Amino acid sequence: DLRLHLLLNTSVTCNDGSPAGYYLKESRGSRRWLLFLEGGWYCFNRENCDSRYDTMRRLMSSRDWPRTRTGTGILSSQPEENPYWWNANMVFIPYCSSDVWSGASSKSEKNEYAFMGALIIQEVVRELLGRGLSGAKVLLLAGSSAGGTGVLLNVDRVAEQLEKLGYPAIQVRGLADSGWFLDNKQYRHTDCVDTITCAPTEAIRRGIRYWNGVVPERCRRQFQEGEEWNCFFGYKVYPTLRSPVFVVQWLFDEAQLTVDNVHVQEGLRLYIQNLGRELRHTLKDVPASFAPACLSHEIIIRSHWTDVQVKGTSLPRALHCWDRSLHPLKGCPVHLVDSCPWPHCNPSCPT
Ligand SMILES: *[C@@H]1O[C@H](CO)[C@@H](O)[C@H](O)[C@H]1NC(C)=O
Ligand SMILES: O=c1[nH]nc([N+](=O)[O-])c(Cl)c1Cl
Repeated sequence: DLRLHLLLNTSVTCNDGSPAGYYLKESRGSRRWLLFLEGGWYCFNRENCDSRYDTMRRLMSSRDWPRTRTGTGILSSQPEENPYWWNANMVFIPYCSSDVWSGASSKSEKNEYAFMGALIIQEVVRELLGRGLSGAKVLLLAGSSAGGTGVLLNVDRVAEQLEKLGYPAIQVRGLADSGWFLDNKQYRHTDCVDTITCAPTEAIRRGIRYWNGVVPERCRRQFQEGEEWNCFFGYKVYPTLRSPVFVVQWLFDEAQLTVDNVHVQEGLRLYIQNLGRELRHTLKDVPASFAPACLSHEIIIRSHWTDVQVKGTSLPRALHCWDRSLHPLKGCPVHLVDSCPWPHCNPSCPT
């Protein structure tokens, strides 16, 4: 189990002003630290945030969080379940800011909600330094879904924070799972008139304004004012990053298909095949990646994350090979992208 710590700086809050926090399981003697960002979509105006507060309140508030959580998948401390980093110091950071981990805005007389995702990450890192992180050799910032996008948006800022605080020996790296999206044409189209009909580019453009969202500096300087939404798309922000980042992405991610309005005749067959080909293309120059040809919403904190393989290599193995590469390697690959063109053409896909 990982134990809850609410942030000592209570000005760093979830959406409703309750303190943010993190769950921690220390591993004495290990100098590896895994900080995992939870996912769970986002909200981008008062009305859709209000709805989320009614039925997804744990994603907007710490008031009902449990005292402990069980670490699973890459957060498991059992080598049987986590061949990669079972002995690491484990940190699960709940997603309670609804801002893809990008926000820097407090609740105030002008703001019904606080959007502090970027500040939550910084505050967790700061408070962990007093709990052993100061001795770390590697800090892996990992995350799934909106948390995977959050890794891309925040890994270089964590690296900069530690450098400025006087810890240049901690190697900051990113692991972005299921957060690599395409700003593509939908299979069926709707103008952004309400929440359902609004495509992610427009929802994110509105969200950045509502959240006071921040993006990595080099990407911000490329796209400039009004266009920072571009930095939420992996293939555009990744080339701007300095920290090593390993990208895990299903070629047919269920969230991508959902925003594309895909719920099989020739038109849809071609659409799906083109989506997989486009995703594969965006990963061509990503040297550390794992992209199986599966239709899935499954994530790296699931207990059976060890089962899927690309070209005969599992993700825990690929991550271990990545660790070795950061000290090509005979029999220890790090670039694993399926080439077959249809979901479940890989037999190891999740059932
Ligand atoms: C608390 O957090 C806020 C927002 O990030 C920051 O401005 C302030 O300096 C922090 N205070 C302390 C004592 O760390
Ligand atoms: O959490 C998410 N899930 N899906 C998407 N998508 O566009 O497919 C996005 Cl942008 C986010 Cl932030």
